[PDB]
Amino acid sequence: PKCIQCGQYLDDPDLKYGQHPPDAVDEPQMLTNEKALPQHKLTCFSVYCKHGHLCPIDTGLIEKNIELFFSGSAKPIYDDDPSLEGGVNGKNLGPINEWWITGFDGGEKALIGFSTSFAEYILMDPSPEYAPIFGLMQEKIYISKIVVEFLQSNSDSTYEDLINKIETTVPPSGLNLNRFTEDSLLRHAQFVVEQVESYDEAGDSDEQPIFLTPCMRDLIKLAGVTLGQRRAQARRQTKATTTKLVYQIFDTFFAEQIEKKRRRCGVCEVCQQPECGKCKACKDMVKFGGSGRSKQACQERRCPNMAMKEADDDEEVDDNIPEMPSPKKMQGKKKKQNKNRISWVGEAVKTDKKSYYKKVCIDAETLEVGDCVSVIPDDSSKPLYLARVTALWEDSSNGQMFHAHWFCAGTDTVLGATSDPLELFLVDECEDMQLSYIHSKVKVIYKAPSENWAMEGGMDPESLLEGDDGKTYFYQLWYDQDYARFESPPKTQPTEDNKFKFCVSCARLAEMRQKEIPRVLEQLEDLDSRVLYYSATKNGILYRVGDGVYLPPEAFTFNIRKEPVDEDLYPEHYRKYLDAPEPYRIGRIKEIFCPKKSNGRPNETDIKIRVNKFYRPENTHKSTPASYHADINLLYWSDEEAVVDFKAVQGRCTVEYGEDLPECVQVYSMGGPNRFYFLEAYNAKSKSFEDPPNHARSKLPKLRTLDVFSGCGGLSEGFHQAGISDTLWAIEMWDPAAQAFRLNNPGSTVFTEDCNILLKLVMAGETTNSRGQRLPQKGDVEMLCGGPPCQGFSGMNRFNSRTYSKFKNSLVVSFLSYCDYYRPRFFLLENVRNFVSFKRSMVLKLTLRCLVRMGYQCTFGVLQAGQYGVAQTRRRAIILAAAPGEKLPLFPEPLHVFAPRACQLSVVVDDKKFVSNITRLSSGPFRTITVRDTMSDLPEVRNGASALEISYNGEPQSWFQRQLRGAQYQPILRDHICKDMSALVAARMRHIPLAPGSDWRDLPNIEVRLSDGTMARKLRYTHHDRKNGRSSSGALRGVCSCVEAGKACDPAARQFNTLIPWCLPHTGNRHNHWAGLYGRLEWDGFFSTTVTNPEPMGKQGRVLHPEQHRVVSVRECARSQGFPDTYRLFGNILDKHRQVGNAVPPPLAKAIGLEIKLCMLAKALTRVW
Ligand SMILES: Nc1ncnc2c1ncn2[C@@H]1O[C@H](CSCC[C@H](N)C(=O)O)[C@@H](O)[C@H]1O
Ligand SMILES: [Zn+2]
Ligand SMILES: [Zn+2]
Ligand SMILES: [Zn+2]
Ligand SMILES: [Zn+2]
Ligand SMILES: [Zn+2]
Repeated sequence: PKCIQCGQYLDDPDLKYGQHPPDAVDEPQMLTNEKALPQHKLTCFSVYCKHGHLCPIDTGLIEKNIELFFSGSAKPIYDDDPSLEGGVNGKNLGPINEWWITGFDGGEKALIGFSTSFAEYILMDPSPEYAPIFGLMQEKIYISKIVVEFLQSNSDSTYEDLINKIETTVPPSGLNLNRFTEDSLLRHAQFVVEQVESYDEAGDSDEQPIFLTPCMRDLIKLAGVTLGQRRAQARRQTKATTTKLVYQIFDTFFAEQIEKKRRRCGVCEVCQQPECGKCKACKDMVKFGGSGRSKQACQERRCPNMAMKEADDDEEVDDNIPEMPSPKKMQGKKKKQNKNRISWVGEAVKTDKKSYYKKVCIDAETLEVGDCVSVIPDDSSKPLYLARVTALWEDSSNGQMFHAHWFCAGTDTVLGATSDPLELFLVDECEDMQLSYIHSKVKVIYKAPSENWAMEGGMDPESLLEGDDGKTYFYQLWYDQDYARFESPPKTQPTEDNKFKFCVSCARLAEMRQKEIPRVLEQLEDLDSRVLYYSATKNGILYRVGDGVYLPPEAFTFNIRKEPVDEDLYPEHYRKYLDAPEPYRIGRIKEIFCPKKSNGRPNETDIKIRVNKFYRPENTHKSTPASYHADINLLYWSDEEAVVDFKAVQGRCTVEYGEDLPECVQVYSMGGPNRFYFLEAYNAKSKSFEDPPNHARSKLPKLRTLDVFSGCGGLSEGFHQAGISDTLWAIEMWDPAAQAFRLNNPGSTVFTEDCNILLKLVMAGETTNSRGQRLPQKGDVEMLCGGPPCQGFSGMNRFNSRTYSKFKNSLVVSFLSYCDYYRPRFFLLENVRNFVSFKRSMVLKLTLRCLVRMGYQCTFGVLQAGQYGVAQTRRRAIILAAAPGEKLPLFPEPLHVFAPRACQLSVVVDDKKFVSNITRLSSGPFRTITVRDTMSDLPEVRNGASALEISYNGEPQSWFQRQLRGAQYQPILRDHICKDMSALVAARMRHIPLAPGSDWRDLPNIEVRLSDGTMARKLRYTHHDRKNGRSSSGALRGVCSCVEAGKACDPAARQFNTLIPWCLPHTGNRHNHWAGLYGRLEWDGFFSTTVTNPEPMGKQGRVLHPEQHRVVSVRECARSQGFPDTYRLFGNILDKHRQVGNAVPPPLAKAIGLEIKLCMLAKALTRVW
């Protein structure tokens, strides 16, 4: 039941009609007014339709040609008194043609003007009847103005950034509101976005339009905003500091790579407008009257709907193709060449199949062992093959032979076309081949690092350019195509017996094949059916009888519909319609044996293991809840036994009876990896515990580290816990983060500056900044680490001219210059997972290329945070790099078991699948850290908690909490504070049930008094949705007119300040029913991502507390990041929330740091000959 004129509903919610004294209608402009078009003022005004409903003038009625009329008292134009005293009462004025904003007073009420066919009217004060309608329009205009000005200040701001801006914006006195809310924005989303759109349409360019800002795109999706229409209201109207080498790399890539589906919706008004003819695009058209070269669409015709989809495609990884099998050995046939004569030189160096090794041979050229040759493949896409002659011999069965150690072309590596076309890489591929297949002799230069490589940073590459090159092939690094690892060549030296035969590739492939074969070592005892053994080796690990052993969870087993829903009360409940594997089985080796075959000899092709089962607390009849308090390190002895294949073993661990230990369990557990302990045995049949049987008994200096983009220091904290690092310098432009870093690092020098500033000063010769802080110089920095934000270069679509310039001077380039200048021993670049996929993987490739050019060993990999002791699903791209003379670290094996869908660590670059050294595929020794492990001990607080220092009011309840609280006597609970969500949002949280899986779809449709004094009225369902149907009671489920086929959204169907957010059923069908929004965290679950600013309808996943009616606290977020409770944060609550969220979790950083410690130990304790 709506009006035929205005779209308003005749019955309800709060309609209103007009009231006149009454007096005259338009054309009586004679009383005082008579004295291009005339202009007057109009106070105590009211707008209405032909049926007399008070209508807003900003919902498109006028432009749909529905005649809106108005009344009020007219005044002389020079009058400033709004008081009626004073004026001539008019009626049925209009209909309204244009309406526009004449400006703002002070302030800041917008001053609107009308225009009839007769005169123009500048409005003053509205009639008491029309006051609320005019107040909303007043609210629309101001909010839209704030948004536009906000989006101009930053093109990267997210949805939660936008809300914060709105909430901190003081509403003008004209409106009797004392605060704006998220609801205020969603209320006027359509109008605001239209203003946002019209900002761009006026000012045409090539840069991204202001409405494609992330926060706007989410708003257009959350609220159901229709894009592409109207713009009438107007009345006219960070650059990288680089070294020469780094600059040259990205500059040359530009010059050599500069030049270059979806279509317009065709339905939006932008698409239905003719080509203007005033823009550069239309001026460059053959049809009157340009060249027609640009072929760009009309500047006033770019479809915003098409723009959104292109923005969506740009954020997508296209794609994670299933298989994508494993990279094949670079294989096929070669061309037998037709050389004239092949003769040996000198005579046989060695004699052995009667193989006679020679030293030199003639092909009209001369070849020695160590020379390099070219070989022609019979060719598919194949280029020339290059190899090093490692041996020359004449077989008495085969012909004249040589062994070829293959080089790999740079373009065939992960580097791709970014590689120097003449750079080669050593490779684990070699082959016996006949001399007849040699095409030619070839010169390959080994470009070793100079002996002062550590000091050549920043130098003009023209100075080191000498002499006369590059004209031929060269190499400097070994390459592993499975792991994309660039490493220094093996320094392995041949015996005097090996000299003219030695092949490093053959040697490495030999050691590889030996370790991968499970082999029995020492025999122990001989029995009739089997032979016992003392030891055995597998994957380079020595297993002896009595050792602890990892086994897959399937190695052995232990001895062990609601009532119906009131769909009127819960009208959105109908929209509600793999796990982490078990941690390793742990056993102690009782026997190593092989069955004897028919002949009586032991069969050592299958090695067996008799093992004593160990019970985790979860394996006990007590089941899962036993793990809640138990150490993650704890086991129970058992007298149960099992026989497994030695093939099944996954590694060796230490399982020690706790009492026998020479030290504390805490010290023991913290002493090294794979350390378990037990105190009691467990009897399954009696389901009880008892003392175990007595046959169950038995240095480096820290690296001086510079942390760029340090933040509050999550990454540095982890490295410090690893014992490998002392962060003496930190660079952080954002003051609160830098301040927090100082608090946790008293001995560090923190520069609250832009990273581009410092390096420029150091490269200028300065020793201190203006504040007098001693700058780090060459030799000081031993390790460089940093996690630069990706906002400058974070698209998946390929580079273009404009977008590359932004990357050309990005912080990645800045950070690489720090690495080039200081030349640290180790280098780590942390970033988001998609860093590896940005710009069709060009950001990664250019980063690796830059490191290789500098002479660094390097690799990359993706790590899941949850696999290292944290209740959170977040992946990170990690680029590792090591100086020449160092060992390139491996990526740490997962310590904790975790859901496999969150453990997709593989990487696709140019249709080449890349993988890290990680062998534990979602498997592991320790159980998953849950939300319960994370925060179950923290005392109850409320929405808007602000008490910075409180008491824990209890003892730690989990291993996780025990470790993070520390060993303090009476510790203070810091920053257990949370955001003061608005009245409406607070009421919504209170009505989200505690049952796991609960979200907004569980909200009741009821009237409740909000804490701001207002009433949240029930959501009214107004239309029938044939995609969802009616409820079982026969009620409508549609909420807008856009739910029917081909219908536009209906204004006045909009509802706000409701418990169930109107915008969620409005756009639910297009976005998986917004599953997760207003969702609670599960005790058994995890954080969906790094929370930086917790919003229920935000983009950071579920952020409601599992039980308490509030959003998660800063401490709780810090707990999810594995921060020690004693770690200090700085600033206001949002400053602290962002600090924690931006941080690399210390448990992850520590795991990485430990792999680095190994390399430090290797270089210090291992020497080569
Ligand atoms: N141009 C610039 N110079 C120095 N720091 C910058 C910068 N631009 C951004 N940053 C800072 O770099 C940080 C990246 S997030 C910090 C990383 C995280 N705290 C960790 O533990 O590793 C942000 O806090 C940001 O303030
Ligand atoms: Zn009407
Ligand atoms: Zn369109
Ligand atoms: Zn045009
Ligand atoms: Zn070989
Ligand atoms: Zn709609």
